[PDB]
Amino acid sequence: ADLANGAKVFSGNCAACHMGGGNVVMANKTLKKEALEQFGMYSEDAIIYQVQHGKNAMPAFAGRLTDEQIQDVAAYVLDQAAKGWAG
Ligand code: HEC
Repeated sequence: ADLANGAKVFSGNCAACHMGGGNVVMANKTLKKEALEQFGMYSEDAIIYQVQHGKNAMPAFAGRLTDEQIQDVAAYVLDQAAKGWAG
C-alpha cells in the first residue's frame, strides 16, 4: 500500500549498504531481523532513528531520501524481512 515506496528508497539508497537485507559494512547488524533485532532495534522507531541519521558508519537520511521513506524505508525493512526480504 505505501511500503512500495519503501523498496523505492531502500532499492535506490539503502541498497548501496545493504542490498539483500544483508549489511554491506558490518558483519552482524543486518536488515532482516535476527541481528538488527538480536540486540534490539528492528522496530520502525529503531531503524527510523538509525536512518534519519544513520548510526556509527551509516549515512543519515533525514533529508537524503524523500521523507516518507526515511519512514516507509524503516517500516519497509519490517515488511521485507517479515516475509522474504525482496527474496
Ligand atoms: C553505508 C555506509 C550505509 C548506508 C548507505 C546505509 N546503511 Fe544502514 N547501516 C550501515 C552500517 C555500517 C550499519 C551498522 C552501524 C550500526 O547500526 O551500529 C548500518 C546499520 C543499519 C541498521 C541496523 C541498525 C542497528 O541494529 O543498529 C538498519 C536497520 C539499517 N542500517 C538500515 C538502513 C537503511 C534502510 C538504509 C537506507 C536509509 C541504510 N541503512 C543505508 C551503513 C549504511
